[PDB]
Amino acid sequence: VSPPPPIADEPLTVNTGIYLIECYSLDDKAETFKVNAFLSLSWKDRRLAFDPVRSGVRVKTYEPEAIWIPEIRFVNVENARDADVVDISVSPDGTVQYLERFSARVLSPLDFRRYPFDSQTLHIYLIVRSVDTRNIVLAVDLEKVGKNDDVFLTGWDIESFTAVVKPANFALEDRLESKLDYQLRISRQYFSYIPNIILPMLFILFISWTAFWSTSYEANVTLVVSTLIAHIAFNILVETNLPKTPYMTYTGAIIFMIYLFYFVAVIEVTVQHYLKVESQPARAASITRASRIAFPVVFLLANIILAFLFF
Amino acid sequence: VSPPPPIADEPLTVNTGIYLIECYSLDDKAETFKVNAFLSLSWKDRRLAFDPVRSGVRVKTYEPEAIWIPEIRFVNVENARDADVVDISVSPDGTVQYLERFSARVLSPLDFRRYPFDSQTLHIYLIVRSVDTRNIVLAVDLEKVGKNDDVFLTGWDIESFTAVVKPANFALEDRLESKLDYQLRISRQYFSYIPNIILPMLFILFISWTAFWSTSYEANVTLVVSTLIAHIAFNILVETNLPKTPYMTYTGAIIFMIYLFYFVAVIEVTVQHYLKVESQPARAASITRASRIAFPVVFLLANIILAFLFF
Amino acid sequence: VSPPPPIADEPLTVNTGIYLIECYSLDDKAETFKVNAFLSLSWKDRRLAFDPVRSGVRVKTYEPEAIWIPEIRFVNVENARDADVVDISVSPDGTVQYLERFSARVLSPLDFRRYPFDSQTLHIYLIVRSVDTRNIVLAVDLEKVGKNDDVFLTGWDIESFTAVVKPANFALEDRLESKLDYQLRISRQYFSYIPNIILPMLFILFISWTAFWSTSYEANVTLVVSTLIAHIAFNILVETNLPKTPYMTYTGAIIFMIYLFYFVAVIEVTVQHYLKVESQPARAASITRASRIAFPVVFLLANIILAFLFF
Amino acid sequence: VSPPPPIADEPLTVNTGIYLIECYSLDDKAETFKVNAFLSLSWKDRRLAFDPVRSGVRVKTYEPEAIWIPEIRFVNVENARDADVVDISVSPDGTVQYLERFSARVLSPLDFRRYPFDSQTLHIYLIVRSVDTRNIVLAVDLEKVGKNDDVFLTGWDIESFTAVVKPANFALEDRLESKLDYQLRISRQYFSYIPNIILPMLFILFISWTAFWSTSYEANVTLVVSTLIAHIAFNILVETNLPKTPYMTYTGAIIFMIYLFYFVAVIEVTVQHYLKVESQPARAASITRASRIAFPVVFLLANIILAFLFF
Amino acid sequence: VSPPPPIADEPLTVNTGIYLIECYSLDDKAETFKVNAFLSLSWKDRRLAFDPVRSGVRVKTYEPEAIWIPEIRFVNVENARDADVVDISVSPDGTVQYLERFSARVLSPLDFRRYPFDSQTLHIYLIVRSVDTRNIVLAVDLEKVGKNDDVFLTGWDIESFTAVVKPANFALEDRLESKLDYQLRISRQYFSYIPNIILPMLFILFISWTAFWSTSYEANVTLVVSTLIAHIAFNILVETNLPKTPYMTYTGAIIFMIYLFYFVAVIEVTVQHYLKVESQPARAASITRASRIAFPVVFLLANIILAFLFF
Ligand SMILES: [Cl-]
Ligand SMILES: [Cl-]
Ligand SMILES: [Cl-]
Ligand SMILES: [Cl-]
Ligand SMILES: [Cl-]
Ligand SMILES: [Cl-]
Ligand SMILES: [Cl-]
Ligand SMILES: [Cl-]
Ligand SMILES: [Cl-]
Ligand SMILES: [Cl-]
Ligand SMILES: [Cl-]
Ligand SMILES: [Cl-]
Ligand code: NA
Ligand code: NA
Ligand code: NA
Ligand code: NA
Ligand code: NA
Ligand code: NA
Repeated sequence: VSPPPPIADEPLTVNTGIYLIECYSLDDKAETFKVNAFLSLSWKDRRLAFDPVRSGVRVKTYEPEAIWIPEIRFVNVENARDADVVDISVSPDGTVQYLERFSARVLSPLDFRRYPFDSQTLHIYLIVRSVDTRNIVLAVDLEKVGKNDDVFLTGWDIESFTAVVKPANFALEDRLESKLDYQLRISRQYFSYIPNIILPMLFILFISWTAFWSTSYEANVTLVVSTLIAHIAFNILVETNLPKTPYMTYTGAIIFMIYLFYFVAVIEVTVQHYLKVESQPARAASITRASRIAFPVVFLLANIILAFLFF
Repeated sequence: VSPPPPIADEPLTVNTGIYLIECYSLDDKAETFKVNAFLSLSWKDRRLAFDPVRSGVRVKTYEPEAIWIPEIRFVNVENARDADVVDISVSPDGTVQYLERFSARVLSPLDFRRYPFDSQTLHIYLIVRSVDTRNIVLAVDLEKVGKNDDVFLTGWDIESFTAVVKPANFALEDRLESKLDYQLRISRQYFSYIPNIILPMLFILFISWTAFWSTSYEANVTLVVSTLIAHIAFNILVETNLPKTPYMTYTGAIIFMIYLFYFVAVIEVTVQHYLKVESQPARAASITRASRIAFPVVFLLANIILAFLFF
Repeated sequence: VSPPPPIADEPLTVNTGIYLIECYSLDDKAETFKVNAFLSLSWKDRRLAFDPVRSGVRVKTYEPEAIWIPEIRFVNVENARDADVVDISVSPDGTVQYLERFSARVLSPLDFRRYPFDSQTLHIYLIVRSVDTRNIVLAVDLEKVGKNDDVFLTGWDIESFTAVVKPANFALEDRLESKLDYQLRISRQYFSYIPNIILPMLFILFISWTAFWSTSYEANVTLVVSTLIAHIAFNILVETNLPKTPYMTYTGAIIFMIYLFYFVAVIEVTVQHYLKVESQPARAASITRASRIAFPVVFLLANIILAFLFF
Repeated sequence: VSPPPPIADEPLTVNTGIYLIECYSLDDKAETFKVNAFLSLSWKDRRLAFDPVRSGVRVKTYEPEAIWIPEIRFVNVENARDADVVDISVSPDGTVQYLERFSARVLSPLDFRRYPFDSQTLHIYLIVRSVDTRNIVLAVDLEKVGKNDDVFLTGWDIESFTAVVKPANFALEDRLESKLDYQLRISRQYFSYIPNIILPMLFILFISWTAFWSTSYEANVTLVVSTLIAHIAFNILVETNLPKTPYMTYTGAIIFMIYLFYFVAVIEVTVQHYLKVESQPARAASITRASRIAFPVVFLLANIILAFLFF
Repeated sequence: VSPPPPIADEPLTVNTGIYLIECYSLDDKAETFKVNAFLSLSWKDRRLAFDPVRSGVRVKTYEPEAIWIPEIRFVNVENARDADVVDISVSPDGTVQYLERFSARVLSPLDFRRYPFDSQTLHIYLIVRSVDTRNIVLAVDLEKVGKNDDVFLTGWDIESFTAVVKPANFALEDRLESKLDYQLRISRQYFSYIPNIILPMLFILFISWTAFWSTSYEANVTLVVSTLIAHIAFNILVETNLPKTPYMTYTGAIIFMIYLFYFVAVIEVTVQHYLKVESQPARAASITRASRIAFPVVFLLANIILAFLFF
């Protein structure tokens, strides 16, 4: 089977549509998400034309192997989509109406800069490579683009699923390629991060600052070192569920900055002890009294600066 | 092969029924489960009708390719079901009795609000898309709905497997779609959580309260900080086997609330030391004596409040 | 191809045999194991009978598609077995001798009550569904049931692989089903648990009891709290390689009971300090001297009670 | 297609050869390794013989379906090999030269007794089951057995890949089976274990022995208990990357023996304190001075004994 | 179908060209990476030549089964590539232009010596085995070798994708094999390692050196031992995301060397205490004052030496 011949010199327009049934496994480390959807294609193949008076049927149904079907592929998939043809219907004029249900792992880079208060635009790129005989161009039938009301992506809010109607027509290996951009806009549900990571991490930091109301070096060492170990645990936990970024993230900056506060607290606790041993507790008392105000103030200002830079 | 023609203008009723053989791999983080079951379908095709006295046989067996079979799909599956046709039998009047054995990974959302004292209603949605020639409607043959007595879902109790007999008939991309809801009711076996997470978590908390019976700041710092670290370990262990929810869970609220008790214990231990150093042990003695009663009382009341809000 | 017709009204007996080649991946958490074996089937089909004198051959080899083969399935498998037909041979009377090599992931519940000193009976259930024309019954050819001498299941001892010769004949979806039980008896190699989990866990417990020969509350707090944290690590390690059981296990009971010993040691250490501070060291000395005998005695008796209840 | 008929009563010799292209994924816990190799088979089929003078051609190429090919299988594979036929060539005498490229996950038991200073002999067992018409025997064509110079098994040194030329001919289910043993000799690259596990583990042990140069019970308790916790971490790390063995391993013995040194150090530290409190520091000084020599000496001797028993 | 016959005795040149669409999953531990690309092949088959005047067409499209296609395989792949033929086009002279889209898991070794400041040269080896009729040689059509501008390998910078134009022609099992080397040059994005592993690791080390400004053995023991435990955590974290190398890596050497600094700090802290107890604080003061300068100086010099040896 060869492609449909042109009436004049026009390219073959293949109208497309993606209808998402399910959205799952959005992997941050992998920068991949899974989709189970309907792919609908429509083109005119005048060779399939029939008279329903003779045929006895107003619409003809064909098996995929029986007729010519345009080779529509996905650009950013891991492996070739698992597809199952739902229906192929030809009307008397030769207008084929193809429908398949597919599942694919999609590659969509994520921007972790504002994590976990980030939003993402996922992409599903449809492509068609033109044949020798005639050029194939993609189109969007907006009536056949959508998503199920029950589509739930765990820990994410699905904002919109739209298509960039104008295809990206370009040359590749001396043949015309027509690309289409299906954009799924999502925003992260940041709720859980607050009682599970943020607040537990701030509590262990404030516990370390209780060493500013203690004269016991032994207990202060314990307070600041133990809480530093708990912060290393939170740092590990956070970085394990995230890919290695060549840029600084919001959570990354905060986690890092907090290490400096622990370092300076160790220095303060050390300075205080050296002075007490040197029989200068009045000077040690001045530094400790200052730290009590300085540490929360500098922490609060630094966080205002960071939130301002990122958001 | 085309669909069976209507006698008048009525839609084609496809009677259905799922019989679960196996239920396994209920992944909480993924909100998926694996099922191995029998799918039974039945419809009338008058073109397949025959006289039993003339044909000598009462039943005719066909290969799937030989006759028309309705395209029944599952809405909430990761990938298309692995199916194997068991039998296709035609009665004299033309009633086809189809049976297949399938295995599928089902996507069904879970409500972790009352975890690990939660119950779930898992869903298996059957769907059929109408053809251009005639509309297809789904039905439930209750005689062919069920589950094996040996069906065991590890760490869960299977209550019931029923079907919502009235299908959800709706339009989708200008064609009628008939949906059916098969509901598997399960309830979590909470036993193991008590000696593995709950009681160890409460013991470490009560160990921290022994600092209210000690005047040694160094030892108190150790008691409260060490037990806090052990609580962080349990918090991590619990949150790793659960998805990030946009709502507060029961275990989530308790775990969080316990961090406040540790924070206040550090404050108390600090307050007591500041007073002893300031040569005010009588006032420190009053606060420590109060804490001894206050901490268990407030803990007990807070838990009553939480259990009331969540149950 | 239809099933063999009966001479009278007798059911068709399909003689079966499983010969295990490999046994691997026994997953405790999943309650599954993988098997690679030979499945041998034998039935009489008189339509396939021949005269060896005229034919010149004492046997006839057929391709699976050429003749009727009974649809034998496994009940407790994740997905349908990966099978490859080794040979199909017909004798002059029409006795077909089928042989295939398969691999399957078998779902089989485990009893962790006596873990890690437990024994298990793994199951492989063979099933056949009767056709409308005639009923099919399963049989066991004991000469064709066995296992390779080199079959090794990592961390387990394979005791026996036998078959329950009498099939479970029952109705399912208005058709007779004949089930067969192949039982693989295995017993866990408990050796490794002793130097890796048991003895380390007892050593850390005995280290906590050295606080009964110390008057230093600070050091005692450290001894009992640190060893408690190491016990939490051993509890987590053990529970991670085991499924959540609705019953108490032997290792589970011991691990749990040990938390009580840590709790009481903290209480003792606290009591001793309160008395020393209250200028009552003679009373503290009495309690500490008692604990030195009480703790090992109660530990030894509790363990005797537990071992008795579980074995 | 039937097997080649015998000239007399001799069995059919199928000459074999495995040429390793890639060796990867040697899983210690699973006792499996993945291979990607060439399988070459050669046998004489007189029915395929021809004249090269009249046929003009020296060799005839056939598709696998066109001629009879012996069913060669692997004994110790997880699932049946992924094979792709490279070439089938027939010489004028009728000698068939088959070549396929395969990939398989091989099950081969490992001996962890001398780990991580262990060597292994991996096995690839080739097998052929005789047909009713004639018996099939395997052979090794040493000219067609080898490995690529670039074959790299991560963290292992590949010593040799040879074949045990004499097949294991035996009866199985009343038919002759001919087995061949392909042995891949490898030895573990132990380098990394020294700076990552061994030396860190010895350093933490020597840190615990600095308590023999301290009179501070509080500090000694900290030294011995903290280092014990770090040893538990290393024990967990090591045992997680190894299967549960019914025998004692070299690393297993050392790790275990080290727990005894920690236990005895706690006892010494406790004994020293009890004496100092009892106003007997001279006796405590004698024991502490003895321990300083005893602990390294007994450690050094115990290790000599262990290395002797294991090597 | 047989290969194209030679005009003289020349080998058949198959021009090749890989165009990368996607690069993902670079696993360091596994030394693998996944690729999704276009494979283009071109060869002259005179049997397929035609006159464009008589035929009425300038290009003839064929199905893969219709004509002879050279068996091109990848050397370093886990399993055989997942391929889908895009187009096969024949010009009047008989020049075939083949195009397929494939996906493969490629096994390419990595050099961790300079990790995480390392660069790698990934390899894709194309191979062809000569047939008995004629020899096949590979070539590179540089016009058809490239990569998409959007090709992103997470945590890596893609420098270039080129091909070694001269094939590696060699004998294998008495047949000519022609190998081609496609080299993908990448360099690691080291940014994230600095705030996540390097700086936290240096901070904990500097915290341990505050024991040189303290006379409290108890607090010093705590400072040096706790920070040592945090270093063990960072060593474990680093080594888990890396394979076991038979050579020393840059990060490996630093991590190891740091253990020596902790060991010597314990020795210093111990020496200081022994002297203070022996009523020699003046000598202890000299050693502690020396350590304050020695430790940072030796650390800085050792690091200069290491960076020099590795870069
Ligand atoms: Cl398509
Ligand atoms: Cl695709
Ligand atoms: Cl169907
Ligand atoms: Cl489906
Ligand atoms: Cl079968
Ligand atoms: Cl099956
Ligand atoms: Cl084969
Ligand atoms: Cl195989
Ligand atoms: Cl190809
Ligand atoms: Cl390939
Ligand atoms: Cl050569
Ligand atoms: Cl050649
Ligand atoms: Na087609
Ligand atoms: Na059909
Ligand atoms: Na059949
Ligand atoms: Na064949
Ligand atoms: Na071909
Ligand atoms: Na301490």
